[PDB]
Amino acid sequence: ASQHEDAWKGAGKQVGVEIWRIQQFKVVPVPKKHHGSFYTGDSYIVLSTYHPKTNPDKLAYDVHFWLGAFTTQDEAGTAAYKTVELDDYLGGLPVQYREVQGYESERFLSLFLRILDGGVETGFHHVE
Amino acid sequence: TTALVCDNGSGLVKAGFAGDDAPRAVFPSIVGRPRHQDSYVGDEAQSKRGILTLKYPIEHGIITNWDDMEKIWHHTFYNELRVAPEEHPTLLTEAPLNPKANREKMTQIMFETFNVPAMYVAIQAVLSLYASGRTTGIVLDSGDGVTHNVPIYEGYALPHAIMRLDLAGRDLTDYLMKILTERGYSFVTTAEREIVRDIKEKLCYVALDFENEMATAASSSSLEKSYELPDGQVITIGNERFRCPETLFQPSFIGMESAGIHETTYNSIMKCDIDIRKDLYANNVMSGGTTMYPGIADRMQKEITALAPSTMKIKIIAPPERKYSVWIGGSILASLSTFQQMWITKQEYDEAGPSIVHRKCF
Ligand SMILES: C=C1[C@@H](C)[C@H]2[C@H](Cc3ccccc3)NC(=O)[C@]23[C@H](OC(C)=O)/C=C/[C@@](C)(O)C(=O)[C@@H](C)C/C=C/[C@H]3[C@@H]1O
Ligand SMILES: Nc1ncnc2c1ncn2[C@@H]1O[C@H](COP(=O)(O)OP(=O)(O)O)[C@@H](O)[C@H]1O
Ligand SMILES: [Ca+2]
Ligand SMILES: [Ca+2]
Ligand SMILES: [Mg+2]
Repeated sequence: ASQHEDAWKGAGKQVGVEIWRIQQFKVVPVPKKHHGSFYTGDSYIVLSTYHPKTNPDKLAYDVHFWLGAFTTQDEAGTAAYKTVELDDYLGGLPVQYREVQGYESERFLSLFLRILDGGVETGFHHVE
Repeated sequence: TTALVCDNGSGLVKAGFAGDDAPRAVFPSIVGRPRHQDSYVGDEAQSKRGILTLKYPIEHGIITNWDDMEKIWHHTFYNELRVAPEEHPTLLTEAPLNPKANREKMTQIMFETFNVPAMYVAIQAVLSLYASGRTTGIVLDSGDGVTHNVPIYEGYALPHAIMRLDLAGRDLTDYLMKILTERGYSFVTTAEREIVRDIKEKLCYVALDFENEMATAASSSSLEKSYELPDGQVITIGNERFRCPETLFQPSFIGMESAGIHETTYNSIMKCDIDIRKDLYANNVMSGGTTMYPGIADRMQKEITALAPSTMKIKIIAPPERKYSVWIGGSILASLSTFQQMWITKQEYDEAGPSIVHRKCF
């Protein structure tokens, strides 16, 4: 069921950080060169793959969704839903973290942090 | 192909199109027939309730008149949204802990009568949490029929901890009718119920300290408000302003032995695993029209603080748009291709029948 989201294909296969941005309801990869820079107007999903203490050859997961101070409701809500989807894609193993701009957890801060002005346009059609 | 989102409330239909930021059709979930022994639906029935008796096909979140509910759905599709339902995958909503026949029959009518190509039934409180941009928290949803508490962890409702109370907006309207009648007025009929519902929405509030407010109301007229009835008479409302929603915290005001909404929230959190309770207390999300009373968030903050451990961090989130949070959460989810992948198709219904809703939804 999560198999119908192309963005998850190949995710979480090695230790590291993978990042997607919500863009008009779609999950769009963020190129590695930009990891750590977040548009204040947008919402993101950050998958941290690491080796657990219990076995240095296995993989565990923290999944953070990051909500910019000016992100719109469609973007934050998509980021939440798709975080659950990615968690399910990885068998429920990821631990979820909600990160709000300026309130990021110690865990999130430890992955890197630059905040960029603006962001992509909302996916909502505004009803007048 | 655009999906429809229809949040059938006990009091109001909220319907519209996936990807819109608000429902384009919002109207009373009512059917009106001549008060003197044809039928009218929605705003038009409300417009001339002067010669109609009004009936709600949904009571306490449950469809109790399936013939009239079909009329409501037909009106939503053909007269309000003006769409052909056979062309639109449709997202519906439901309060938790309903009798299983309700969503079975919703599924049957949608496919057999309206011939929708696909549909899905989502729990209302869960849609509201996602609309708030959260996967963990506890939702208090209170509309016209049901108050429900749903704790949600990593995106999934925790059904063992859900609390439900068949006390919500319509019971508060009825109680205002009663206590206003005790002030010398007379509000009894179904049309007069709609007048008092408007008084409630415009003038009621939740007192931070009920006993103190009751004493303030007796000491002077400072809390009184005036209201113009449809016939021109102007009435005055006093402590009824806050006695009416006090019922949410003291259900014995209408003879109910149930816990109030602060206690049901606390009880719901306490049914959850200890290690997630701090995140639930810090993420109490309110949704629905009966959470719109001025003062309710502050009162909930105070009452939960008194129930919780003394150091517990408690936060009430009260989105200004929370009369539409369920709908908006649905509009977001129905805009995602992978969510629609999970919907029941007409073919699956043809082969499996109404039981299909339990396999694909709940
Ligand atoms: C909006 C709803 C669904 C999309 C599910 C959603 C989790 C989810 C998120 C993304 C992709 C798949 C699943 N969160 C829930 O509580 C649901 C989810 O439903 C399913 C099928 O996943 C939860 C199911 C249970 C068993 O935990 C329930 O609480 C059940 C009784 C009620 C159903 C709840 C579902 C809700 O209506
Ligand atoms: N400002 C308000 N104060 C108090 N109650 C309100 C307010 N606005 C709406 N309501 C009540 O909320 C209920 C409708 O809210 P809604 O969430 O649409 O319910 P439902 O989903 O059951 O139709 C009605 O009881 C209505 O009177
Ligand atoms: Ca944006
Ligand atoms: Ca998980
Ligand atoms: Mg509702």
